[PDB]
Order: sequence, then C-alpha cells, then structure tokens
Amino acid sequence: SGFRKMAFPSGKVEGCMVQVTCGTTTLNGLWLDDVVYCPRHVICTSEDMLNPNYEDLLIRKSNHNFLVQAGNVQLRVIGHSMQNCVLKLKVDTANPKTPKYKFVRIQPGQTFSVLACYNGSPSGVYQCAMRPNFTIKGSFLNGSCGSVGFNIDYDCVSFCYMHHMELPTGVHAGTDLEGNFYGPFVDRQTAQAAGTDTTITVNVLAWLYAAVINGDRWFLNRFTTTLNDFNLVAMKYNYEPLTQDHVDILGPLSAQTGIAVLDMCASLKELLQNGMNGRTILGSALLEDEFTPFDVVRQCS
Amino acid sequence: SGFRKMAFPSGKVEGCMVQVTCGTTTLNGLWLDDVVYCPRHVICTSEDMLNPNYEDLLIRKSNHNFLVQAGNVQLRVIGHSMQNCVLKLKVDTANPKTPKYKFVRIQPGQTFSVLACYNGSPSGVYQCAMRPNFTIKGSFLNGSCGSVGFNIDYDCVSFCYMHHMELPTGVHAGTDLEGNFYGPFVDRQTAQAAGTDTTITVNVLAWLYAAVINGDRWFLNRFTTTLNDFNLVAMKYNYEPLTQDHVDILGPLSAQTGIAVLDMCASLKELLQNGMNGRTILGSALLEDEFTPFDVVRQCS
Ligand SMILES: CN(C)C(=O)N(C)[C@H]1CCS(=O)(=O)C1
Ligand SMILES: CN(C)C(=O)N(C)[C@H]1CCS(=O)(=O)C1
Ligand SMILES: [Cl-]
Ligand code: NA
Repeated sequence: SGFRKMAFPSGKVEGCMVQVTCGTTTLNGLWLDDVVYCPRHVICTSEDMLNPNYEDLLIRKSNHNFLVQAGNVQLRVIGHSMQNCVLKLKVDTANPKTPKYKFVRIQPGQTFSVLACYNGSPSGVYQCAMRPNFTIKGSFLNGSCGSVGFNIDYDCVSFCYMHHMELPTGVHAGTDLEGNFYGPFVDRQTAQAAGTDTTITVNVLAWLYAAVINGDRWFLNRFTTTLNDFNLVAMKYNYEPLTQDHVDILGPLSAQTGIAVLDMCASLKELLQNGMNGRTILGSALLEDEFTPFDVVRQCS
Repeated sequence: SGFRKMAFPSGKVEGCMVQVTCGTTTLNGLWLDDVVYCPRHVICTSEDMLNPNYEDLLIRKSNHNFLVQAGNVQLRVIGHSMQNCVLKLKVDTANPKTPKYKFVRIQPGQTFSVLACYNGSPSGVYQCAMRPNFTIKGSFLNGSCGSVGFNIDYDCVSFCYMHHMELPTGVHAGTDLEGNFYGPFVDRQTAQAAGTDTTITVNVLAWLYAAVINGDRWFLNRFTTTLNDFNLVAMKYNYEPLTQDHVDILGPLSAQTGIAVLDMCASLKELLQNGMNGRTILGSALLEDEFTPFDVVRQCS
C-alpha cells in the first residue's frame, strides 16, 4: 500500500534528448528517427523575441546555423522546417534508440510525466496535470526549454508536451509536439497572464477514493446528492463541473470501496463548506486535484 | 521557477531490473555486472517466514532452483551466496546496460528516488526520504520486493535501498545493497512496529529557504532564537533536534537568501504555533520535510 505522485520510468525518453544551439541560445531537442524537435524561439535574439517574424527569421537561417549534440557526438543537420511553434531539424542519422512512439494532444485534467532537461542532459522527472487554464505547475529554470511531457502505454511513448516559456505567475506553458500551444499563449516577449484556474473535480474525487483504499476514511458520511445540487456547490468554489462522463470513469473505484460517486460527492461537498476540520487526507492538508482516476487505479490496483 | 518533488531519471536503473523466481515466489532483482541482488526472503515458503533459518534454507538450493529473466531472456545462475539479508546470484552473463554505480548507506533525512517494479518491469518513479524512524513512506504493492532506491549525482548511480517489506502502519522497510536493514527491522513475520516518527527539521528549514528563493516572504518575522530555545520548542511538536551540523549545512542557503539560520528557526517556531492561516508555501498547506538542503540547491537558481 501507499499513495505517491509517481512519474513513468523516463529511460525510453532519456535516449531521445539532445542539445540544440543557434547563435547564443542553447536548449533541448527531441531526437526521433532522423528529426530533432525543439521550440522555434531557438532562432530568436532578445531583440527578435519582442516581435518575431518567424517566416522571415527562418529563411535567413541554414542547416549549418543549427548545432545539434547527442552527448559528445555532433549531428549533421541536412534540412530544417517549422510546423506551427515547433522547429523540425532533419539530421543525417536516425536515432538508434527511437522507441515505439506517437504524438498526442492531451485534455485539461489529464496528467503526464515531465523529463526536465538542461543542455540536452536529463535532470529530473515529475508528474504534472494540464490545468483547466492550460498551464502546468512545473519546475523549470533557464535552458529547460524543449524538455518534454509524455505517457507510456505498454511499450508506446505518447509525447504530449514541449516546454516553451514561463508565465509571470511562475506557471509554465508549452505546445504539443505538432507545435500547437496549450492555452491562449504566444511564443513572443509580450504581456501574457494565465487565466484564473479551476479545480479538477473528477481528480479530487479519484484522490478521495485513493485515500479510502489506503484506510483514510474519516471524511465519508451517510449522505448522497445529485450532479445538479453538487455542481452548484462546485461552481461557487471554482470547481470544474462534474459530468455523467466523470461519474462513469470513477465507477471502477465506486465499486471497489462501496462509496458511490454522489455518495463521495456528498463527502466532497462537506469538505468545501466545513473544511478538513484540521485533519489530513493522504498526508495533504489541501484537496489534491493532479491525480486522475487512471492514476489511482494504476497505483492502487 | 517552480518547486516539485522531482525524482532522478530512472533509465540507468531500468536497464538493471530483472524478475527472480524461487518456488511459487516472484519478485524483482538488481542486475549489476555478473550479479543479481534480491531479498533473501525469496527462498522462504509459508512456514519458514516465522523463524526462517536462512543458512539452512539456502544450502538446500542449487543454481537451477532460481529462475532469473531479463525481459524474455532467461539468465543462467552459476553461483549463489548470502550477504546479510540480500541474496547474490551469480549469472553467466555480465549486464551490458550496467551503469557506473556504487553502494552507499544513507542516514535519516536523506532523500532518494524509488523505481517501483513488478515482475521485473519498471512501473513508476518517485522521491522518498529515510524517516528518522528508519522507514520510508512509499507506494509498494505485492510483487514490489527488490525494487531499489538510488541517487544519481554526476552520472554515477548510488544504490542506497532495496525494498523488503511493509509494516502494519503501512510504511516500508528495506536494506542497503549490503543487505543490512535500515532500523531495528528483520525479514521474519514477527511483531515489529516502527518507532514514533518525527519531522526532519533540517529539511523543513531548507524548504522554507526554497520558498524565499521562489519569492515568498510572508512567514518571516523580526525575531531570532538561540539554537537551544528552538530545540526545546520544536521537540514539543515531534521535530528532530537541530544540531550545529544542520546549521552548518544551511550556511549556503543562508548566504544566498541573506536570512541567518537562527532567524529562519524563529520563522519555523512561529509557523508551528500559528499554522498557515489559509495560505500555502510552494503549493503545500503543511511543512514539507522530504527536501534536503542539497535537493533545494539542485532544483533552485
Ligand atoms: C521563450 N519565450 C517565447 C518566452 O520566454 N516568453 C514569451 C516569456 C516572456 C514573458 S511572457 O509571459 O510573454 C513568456
Ligand atoms: C516478505 N516479508 C519477509 C514480509 O512481508 N514481512 C517480514 C512483513 C510481514 C509483516 S511484518 O511487519 O512482520 C513485515
Ligand atoms: Cl546520507
Ligand atoms: Na456518503
């Protein structure tokens, strides 16, 4: 037993990380088959970043402008193009360590593992949720750009995130591997803020099921409720609405414990109004919303 | 910026994990060079676990009682011996993925990454601390025995923990890779229970310094404390005594932030008296004690 925030084993991804230099910018690249993927803002000077014309800045560049280092070896860049906010550098050599992989776009409320990297060197791994406001609460310093997020499904790595920048509130914004931003953000030195965030309701309830499976049961009660009643409490407390889709996804956990989702919504309703009455749940004093139902079933079954 | 429980990239450890079977019992082993390390309890049956005479059980085994398996490949065992509570199986093949490694025994308060494994397959990675009562607060289901804990400082893998068992309070006990248990625990099914756990004071202080570095000042105060007055207060909250050693270790974070260690102690004393009054520090509503002074510097500017 026990319940811990757990990343996927990062080895299949560690073997894809490289360093990419263009002028006086160094950051991380993802090397799969004969392509390296990295943020397009790699081509930009501090001057350029205020109002970049990426079309124009990029035709002015050539293969020899991009320095790609896999460990202590140089990669010959033999082609370059841009897909959305992602730069694609064709290289002479196919990554001998390319795993089975897919490019996937994740939904708000879904989790993934981040492999934080510096100068193409894997540094750390942690789990993140894609917030409803389309930011993530990561841990990133200068040179972490091009670090990636992913899930693993048996042998297949599904890459879903590439890190681009930090917003002024300390939270993080990036693209899918097709270079489309998560959220209403631009890769340009301009005035940008994260929208007000909401709590991921289905994840909070997943975590309460994890708490019950681990013998933390005090918050339970004899009551039940309805979507409509609860959702009026949720909206007041900046909680995402709970749908019938959410209640079905939690079905496996409602069974395994004898607390039915609206039964558990009753407990959750009470925790929002009255608080935790000074207790903890799984060693947190907050209601944790970064574990999915899958995350809980995965770890507790 | 940001601050996260962050595990080391697990890749170098993943390439070392194998499955060990003896009788009807399967768990994980650690394959380094021509040696597979696993818990010796793998040779126990139902009766044996109450008073196992491990020397008597092992002499009755030959090499071919041990089925070892690296993915699909069977490894052939050609030798076995016991060192304390760890079984060492000699195999005909040296592991080609063997990283630069070493075995270190850690002290209470030290952190490491756990690669949770089932049937020799890595399942997830997370951070733990050796509690002052020599247990760890892990996430371990049946089959996870032989999972290891490690640091990776400067490309060398330091193995510090092999998982043996769960205590009735739902916390985890294991050995160093020389087979010596952390704490007074034993690999027999007898009435053993962890000591009362305490908070790792040096770690809480390091985390408060992390909070300041990341731009939080709300919990600072105009007070200081003697080291001795601080210890007489902190022990009333079940905090570990803070020693001159611990004060020395925080010197760098003191200098980086300009807050003297005993001033930060005055802030911790106040937080224990007051709580957080509906605020949070680095995303927590509790005082976190599983980040070392070294972890704070690795992750922070
Ligand atoms: C690399 N890149 C595009 C960035 O770092 N930014 C856009 C940041 C500058 C302030 S911001 O909030 O606009 C994000
Ligand atoms: C495999 N193995 C040796 C164990 O699981 N144990 C010794 C645990 C049973 C309850 S206990 O607290 O005695 C530890
Ligand atoms: Cl140590
Ligand atoms: Na109920």
